[PDB]
Amino acid sequence: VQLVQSGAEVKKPGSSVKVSCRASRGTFSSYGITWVRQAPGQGLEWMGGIIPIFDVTNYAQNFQGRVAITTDAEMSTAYMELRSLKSEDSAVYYCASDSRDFSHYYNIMDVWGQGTTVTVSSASTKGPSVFPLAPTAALGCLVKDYFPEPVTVSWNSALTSGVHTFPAVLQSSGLYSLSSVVTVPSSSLGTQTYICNVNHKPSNTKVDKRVEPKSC
Amino acid sequence: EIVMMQSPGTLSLSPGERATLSCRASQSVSSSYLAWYQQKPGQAPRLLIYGASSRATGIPDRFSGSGSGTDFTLTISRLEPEDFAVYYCQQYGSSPETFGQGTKVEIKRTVAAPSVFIFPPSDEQLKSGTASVVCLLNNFYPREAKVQWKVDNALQSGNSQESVTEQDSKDSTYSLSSTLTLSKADYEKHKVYACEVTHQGLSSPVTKSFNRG
Repeated sequence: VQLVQSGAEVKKPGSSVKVSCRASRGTFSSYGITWVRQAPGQGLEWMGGIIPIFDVTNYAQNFQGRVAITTDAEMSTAYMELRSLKSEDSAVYYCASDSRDFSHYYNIMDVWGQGTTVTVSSASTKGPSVFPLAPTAALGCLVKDYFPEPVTVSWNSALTSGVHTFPAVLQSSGLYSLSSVVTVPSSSLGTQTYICNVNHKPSNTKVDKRVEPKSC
Repeated sequence: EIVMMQSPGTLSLSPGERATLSCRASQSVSSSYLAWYQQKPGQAPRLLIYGASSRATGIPDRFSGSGSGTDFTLTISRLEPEDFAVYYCQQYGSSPETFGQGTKVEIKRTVAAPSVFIFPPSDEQLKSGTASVVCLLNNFYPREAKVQWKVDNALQSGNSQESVTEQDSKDSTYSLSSTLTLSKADYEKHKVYACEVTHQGLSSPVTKSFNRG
């Protein structure tokens, strides 16, 4: 018994999103479904749920009037529709149900969907600008102003020890930025080449940046 | 509505040690409706305990819940490597249903001081209209660290962002990058760029800085 959620979505402010949550077996007919979201870096937040034994659907106050939770006729796919989207609604949305639907009268939420990322933004696809962070020494690449996530970085591809590629930060401009750094021996500089390899699949961007000692 | 308060925010233990996690409700919860969940990075939560003390299917008996009224506890009798994760309690005795803010169980190790590195905006980026100054704190423990930016020794705020790696699976340390972003015009109008770091691993705050030019 798994819950299959629909895939990731990128949405503009003011638009609407409908996330599905399909049961691979059984229905939600006895114990219902609950939806929960999680904003980047934050905790879990209840959005609402169906409770069949009371014949009600409950919603969290912050979303009343702009959220609908429903199911299909056979009650084996459930949906959460969230309207008038704003950028604060960017989150991973989860559905959860009860394995007895394959006391404790309620959905114990022991079966969880894999989550659906919803990114709300007026940004358009944009590849990053890749700038070297010139130099045991440290050096890196700054991978700036891209949308949407993700990018990948490696340092071709010998070097893996001492590499740190940081989580991206969302800038107020609505574009992402991150840095990837690596520490190396001071002795190696100008005795060994260093190049960061960046990919942004949604744009069609691949960049190979040499990172060289500043030599005044 | 009922506020769930978890403590401590971060529990730092060695593998094998017992973890006691607390969840306090702002008013009395019926016990029948108190649950605990575990969540690892980039995975969905998974239920550990429901009804305050009943263990979900297939959950190892090292996890146990207890408590009643306003006061609930999740105990992990000995920490296995896969148990380092974030734990949430939730009340569903009322609506809205609410979650605690989470407790992260992280690996304890000995204090390590960060290495601090500063990178001026790259010459290439200064062809653009923006300058990013970057400060690296490499391989430090504990997680708590303060990065303060100063521009001509004016403390900055509102204009930096930071990011931290997950605990390293080999040495249990963290790394952190802080980025100060300015317009190129603002970058040109000032001379001294400093990043001031404070970490319990350091006798006194460490400053790396440069002068533009």
